[PDB]
Amino acid sequence: KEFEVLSFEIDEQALAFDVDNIEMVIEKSDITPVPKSRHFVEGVINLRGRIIPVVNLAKILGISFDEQKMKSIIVARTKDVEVGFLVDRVLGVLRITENQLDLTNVSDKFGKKSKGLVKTDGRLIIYLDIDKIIEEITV
Amino acid sequence: KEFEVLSFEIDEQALAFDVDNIEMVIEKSDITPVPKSRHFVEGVINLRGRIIPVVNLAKILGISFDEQKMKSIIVARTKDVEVGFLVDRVLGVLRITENQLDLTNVSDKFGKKSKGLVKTDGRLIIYLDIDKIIEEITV
Amino acid sequence: SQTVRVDIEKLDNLMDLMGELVIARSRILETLKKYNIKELDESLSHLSRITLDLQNVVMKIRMVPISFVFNRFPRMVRDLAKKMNKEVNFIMRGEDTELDRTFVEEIGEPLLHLLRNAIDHGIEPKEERIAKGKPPIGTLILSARHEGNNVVIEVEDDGRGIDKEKIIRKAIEKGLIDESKAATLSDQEILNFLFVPGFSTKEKVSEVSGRGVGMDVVKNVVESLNGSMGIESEKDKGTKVTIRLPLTLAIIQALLVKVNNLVYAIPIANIDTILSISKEDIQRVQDRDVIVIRGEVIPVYRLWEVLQIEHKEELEEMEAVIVRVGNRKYGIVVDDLLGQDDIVIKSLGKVFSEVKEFSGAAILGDGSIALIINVSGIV
Amino acid sequence: SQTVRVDIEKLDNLMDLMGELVIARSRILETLKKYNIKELDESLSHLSRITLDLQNVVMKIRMVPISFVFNRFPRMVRDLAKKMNKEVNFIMRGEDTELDRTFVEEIGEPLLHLLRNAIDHGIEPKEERIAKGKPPIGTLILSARHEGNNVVIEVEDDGRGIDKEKIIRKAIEKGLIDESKAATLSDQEILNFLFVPGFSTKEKVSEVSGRGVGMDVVKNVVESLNGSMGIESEKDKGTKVTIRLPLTLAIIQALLVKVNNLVYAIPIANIDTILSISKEDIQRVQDRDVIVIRGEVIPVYRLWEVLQIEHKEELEEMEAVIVRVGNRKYGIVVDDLLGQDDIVIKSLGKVFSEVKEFSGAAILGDGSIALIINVSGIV
Repeated sequence: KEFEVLSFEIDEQALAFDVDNIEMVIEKSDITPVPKSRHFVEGVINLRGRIIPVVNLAKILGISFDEQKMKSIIVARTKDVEVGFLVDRVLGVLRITENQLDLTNVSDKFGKKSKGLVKTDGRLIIYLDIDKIIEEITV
Repeated sequence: KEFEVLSFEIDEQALAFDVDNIEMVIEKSDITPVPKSRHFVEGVINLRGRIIPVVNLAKILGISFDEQKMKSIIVARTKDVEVGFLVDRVLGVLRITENQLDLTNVSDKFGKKSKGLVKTDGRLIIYLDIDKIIEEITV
Repeated sequence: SQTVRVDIEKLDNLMDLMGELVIARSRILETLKKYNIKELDESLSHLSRITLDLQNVVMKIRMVPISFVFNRFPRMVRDLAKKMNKEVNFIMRGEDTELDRTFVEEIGEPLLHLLRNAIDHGIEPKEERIAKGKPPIGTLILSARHEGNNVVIEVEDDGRGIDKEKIIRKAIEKGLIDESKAATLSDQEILNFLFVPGFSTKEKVSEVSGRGVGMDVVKNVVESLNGSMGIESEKDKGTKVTIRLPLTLAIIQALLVKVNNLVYAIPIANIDTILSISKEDIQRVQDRDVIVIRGEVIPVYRLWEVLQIEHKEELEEMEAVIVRVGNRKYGIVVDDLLGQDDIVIKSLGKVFSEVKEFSGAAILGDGSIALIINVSGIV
Repeated sequence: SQTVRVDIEKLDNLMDLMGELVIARSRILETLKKYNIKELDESLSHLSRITLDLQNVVMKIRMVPISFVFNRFPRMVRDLAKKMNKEVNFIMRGEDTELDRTFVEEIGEPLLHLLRNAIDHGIEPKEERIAKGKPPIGTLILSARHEGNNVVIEVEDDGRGIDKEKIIRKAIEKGLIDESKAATLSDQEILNFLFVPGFSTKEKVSEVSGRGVGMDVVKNVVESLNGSMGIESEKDKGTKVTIRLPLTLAIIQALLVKVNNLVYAIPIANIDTILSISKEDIQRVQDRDVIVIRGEVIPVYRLWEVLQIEHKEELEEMEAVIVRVGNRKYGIVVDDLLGQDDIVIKSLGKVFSEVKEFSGAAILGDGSIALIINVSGIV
C-alpha cells in the first residue's frame, strides 16, 4: 500500500500521520484557556465554527521539546473527536512506500503509539498512529 | 353616524374619504414612469414591500389642479387594492355627523361616486367613496 | 420518523423576506463603496455567500413536486379508457420532479386534457389493433425530469398517429398558409397547426363564449408560463408531445438596458446578437426604418419611439439588440447597457392592462424598478 | 393556502444558514464599533430588522404542535379503556402548544407509558367510581403551555390518587431512605420516589407498557434533555404531573460574568436574583460559608475557587448571582459582572466530557470563546 501522510517536525525529528485524519493546518495565535484541564492540552480555538482543543503532541509522546519554537497547529479529525496538535514546521503530503516502512516498536520509547518508522537518506519520518494518540487523551 | 374622515383640498376645493381606507401619507419622490400611461396616472412606487400606483385624483374627478403645487401622495387601502392619490395640502382627521350631511349630488361630475356633502363650519367638504373611484381607474 | 407540515404561503413569505435581504446586502455594498474597508469587504463577502446559499434553500423548499398532480391521473385515465372501450398501460416516471407553485396549479387541467385526447384519438381499441396485427394493450408514458435549467415533461403514445396530409390540407382550406409555403414546410412544423383553433372538435372549442380546454389552449398555457412546446407524430408509431417549462419565476435571465436612465429588461434566451451601428447606414424603403446587416434586411426599431417617450434629438452611433421571434428577428435600439442578472417577474398592474409591450415589472437588487419587454409585443 | 412537505434534513441545513447569518450580523456589528461609522449603523439596522423577521419565521417552521406528534394517542387510550372494560374521558389540549421536534420525539413513548400505566393504576372501573359517588365516567387530561424560557407539559386526572402512605413504608423495605427522614418529608417528595430508578421495576411483557409507574422512565429523559419535573397526588382527588423543558434547541439566555477578565456565562433560566454583598456579612456555621440575605440564609460559593483561578486582591463589596438547583438555590460570588445576552451552546467534545463544572463553550460577538457554567454540575 502507498500511504499518504502529513510530514511535520518537532525538535529536529520528523513525524507524520495520515491525511484521512486532517481538517486543515494553521499558524499559532492566542489559545483560549479552559479551567481545570489536563496538563497535555494548551486550550481551545474556534476553527470553521467549531471548538477544537489544542493539544501539545510532545507532552503525549513524552519526547524533548522547546515550547517557544513551535508555531504550527495541525488540526486533525477522527470519528470520536477533532483535535489540534501544536508543532514546529510542516512540509505537506508525503507519499511513502511499504518497502521502506519498519514496524518495530522498541526502537524508541514512544514506539507503541507509533505505527512504524519510514527509512530514508534524509531525516527519518516516524509514522504515528492517530487512533492510539486519541485513545490516550480520553483516559 | 360618527364617521372619521381624512380632510384635504385640491385648488381650494375641499374633499375627504374615510380613515378606514388609508395606508399612509408621503411626499412625492421619484415616481417611476410607466410608458403608454393613461392621462390620470403618474407612475409607480415601492411602498411597504408592494408596488403602489400613483394616480392623479383631480384628473379622475374632472377638476382643476397645478402639478408643481401638488406634492402630497395619500395612499389608500381597500380589500382589493392599495393606490396612492397625488394632491395638494392635507388637513387631517375629522369626525363628521349625519345632521350636517346632505345627499344632493345631482349637478356633480363625480356625484355617483360621492357618499354626500358635509356642510361643516362654512366649508363644502365633499365625501367620496374609494371603491367606486377605484373601479374607474382599473382597465 | 419525523417530517414538516407547512403552508406554501409561509415559504412564499420566507422567499419575500429573502428578497428584502438582497436590498439590505445592496445597502451595505453602498457603505462599502464610500468607506472602502477590508473588514467590511470580507464581512460582505461572507454575507453575499450566505445570502446566495440561503436563497437556493428557500427556493428549493418552496418548489412543489408534481407527484400530487401526477397521481390524480391514473384513476381518471382508467375510467376514461373503460368508457372509450380500450385498454392502455400507463407508465409514469420522474414522479417527485419539482416545479413552481404557480406552474403546478396552472398546468394540471391542460395536461389532463392532453392525456384525455391521447387516449381518445391515439390509443386504438383492441379489435382495431388485432386487425392491424398489433399488440392489443396500448402504452402511454408520462415522464418528468430536469434539463437545461428548466423542467421537461414528455408525453407519448404507441397509437394511430396523426395524418400530416390532413393537417396541411386543412390549413390551406382555412386559408392559414400559402400552397408553396405548405409544400416546403417540414413534418414537425406541420403538426403545430394542431395547436391553432379548429383542427379538433372535442369539448366546447367552437364556442364564442365559455370555451373549453382545446389543444390550442395547452400550447398557449405552456407559452404563457414562458416555456416551449414541441410535437412529432407518425403513422402507427403514435404521437409524442414535449413540454419544457421554467423552474420558477425567480430566475428569469435578462439583459438590463437603459434609455433615459430607466431600466428595461430584455429576455436573454430569444436574442441573436448585440451590435453598435452607424447613423449613416440606417435607411427607409417604404415603411419604417431598416438596416442592411450581413446583406440581409433587418427592421430596426428605436425603443423610446415604440414606447412613446421623449428622448434625444441628435444622431449618434447607437447600440442595437437583435431579438428573435417566431421564424424572424427585429432590431431594438437602446441607449446604454447596464448588466445581466436572473430577475424575478412581477405583475405590470391592473391600471396598465392595455399596455402590450411589457409582460411584467420587477424589483432589482438595488431596489430599482425594471419592466420586462415582451418579445412579440412590438411591431 | 396549501399544505406542502419539507423534510427534516432540509430544515437542519436552514438552521445552520440562520446560524451563519447571526454570525454575519455580529461581524458587521464588530466592524461598526471598530470604525465608529454613523451611516453603517443605518445600513446594519435595516439588515437586523429583516433578519429578526426571518429568524422568527424560521423558529415557527422549526417548532411543531404536540398533538401533531401525539395524533394516534387518544385512539390508543380508547382501545386500552375497551380492553380493561373502563369508561374514561380523555381530554387533549395541545394543538396551540408548540415544542421542539427533537424534544417531542424523545418524550413521546415515555408519555405513552405514563398514560398506559395510569389507565391501569389510577383510572377507576364504573362500579368503584359510583361506589365513591364520583361522576360516572373517569377524567384523564393532557395539556400544555409556554412559560418564559420553557414549555410546560401538564397531565392531570380525577382518579384514585397514589398510595403515598404505603410508598414511604415500601421505601424503608427497599432501603431507599431513613424512617426519621420519611417523617420529615412533605407529600410531593414522597411521590418523588416514583422518579427513583430501581424503586419499582415491575412490568408486563404481554403489554410492554413501561416499568414501574411509568414515571422514572420519563424523569430520566426529562433530565437528559436538561428539563425539570414535578408531581402532586391526593387520595380521591387524583394526580397531577408538571414537566418543564427548554423553549428552543441550543439557545441559552445567559448572564455573562467574569473572573480575572475571563468570560463565564450563567443561565438566566435557573436564576433567582442578583445582589451586591459584603465580605463582612459572610459567616460560617458548618464546613462552608453562608450569608443571611432577605432574612433567608444562602450557601455561598466563590466562582474563582471552584474553577481554580488565582484571586490577586480583595475588595469589600462583592457581586453575587443567586442560582436555583433542585428544590433549593445557592449563591455564586463573581469577580466582575459583564452583561446579559442570549448565547448558543458549543460542545467541547469527548476530551472534556468528564468535567461536571462546564458542559459547553459559546461564541461571543467579538469572536471570543466563553464557557457556560453548569448549575447542577458545581454542587
